[PDB]
Amino acid sequence: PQITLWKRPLVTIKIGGQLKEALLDTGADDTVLEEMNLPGRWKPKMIGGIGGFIKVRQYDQILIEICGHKAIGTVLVGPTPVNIIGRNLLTQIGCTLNF
Amino acid sequence: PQITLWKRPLVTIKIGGQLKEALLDTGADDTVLEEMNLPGRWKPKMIGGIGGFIKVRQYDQILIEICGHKAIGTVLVGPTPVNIIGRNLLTQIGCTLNF
Ligand SMILES: COC(=O)NC1(C(=O)N[C@@H](Cc2ccccc2)[C@@H](O)C[C@H](Cc2ccccc2)NC(=O)O[C@H]2CO[C@H]3OCC[C@H]32)CCCC1
Repeated sequence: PQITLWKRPLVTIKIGGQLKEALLDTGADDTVLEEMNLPGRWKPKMIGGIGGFIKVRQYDQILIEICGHKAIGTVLVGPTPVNIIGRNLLTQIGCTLNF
Repeated sequence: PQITLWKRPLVTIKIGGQLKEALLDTGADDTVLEEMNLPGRWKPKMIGGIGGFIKVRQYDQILIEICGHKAIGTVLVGPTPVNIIGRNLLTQIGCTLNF
């Protein structure tokens, strides 16, 4: 589909058996989700944004369904205020900016 | 044009007569540029992203050309790590997400 930018581009995602709302963010290198208890191993990471850095847990080869489009990649989990879908997964669903 | 997301969607912008590189950022409500001298009046403001808040100077009704498309809107200037073009200007140049 096509998503205008009058409002935040929030869509429904499915991860780890749960439905969530997430922001399609062309300005995010990585996908960063609000605190959730995913199974398996992880590695610590620090990611920077406007204002500074936050600590997150890096999970690899995680499946996420974004508006029915599946993507498999790295998912970071930590104290983010909004679920963010980043370019690592947006590329996999064929997402483009168009003007 | 159509922009894929395998790389950061960086474009050349012109503001205050000066060229700069900036990030097309669907995850930003607002446009935030690195410290620079802009003509006209400004008001102090604060904006919060990942990591915390930063102090910015808000310039309203500023001419800015983004990848050949002209916009006139609010620009925030402050210690941002990257020049980011947010949805307030992305809507003016007719930008949408598509997948
Ligand atoms: C390298 O990849 C990343 O940096 N990605 C992260 C990231 O911060 N990216 C930035 C762009 C960015 C920032 C700094 C350096 C390079 C690129 C935005 O794309 C996403 C945030 C999300 C957010 C919404 C609400 C509240 C807090 C946070 N938007 C944001 O700060 O916007 C500002 C400006 O407008 C305002 O609206 C929203 C808040 C205001 C870092 C980790 C994950 C995301």
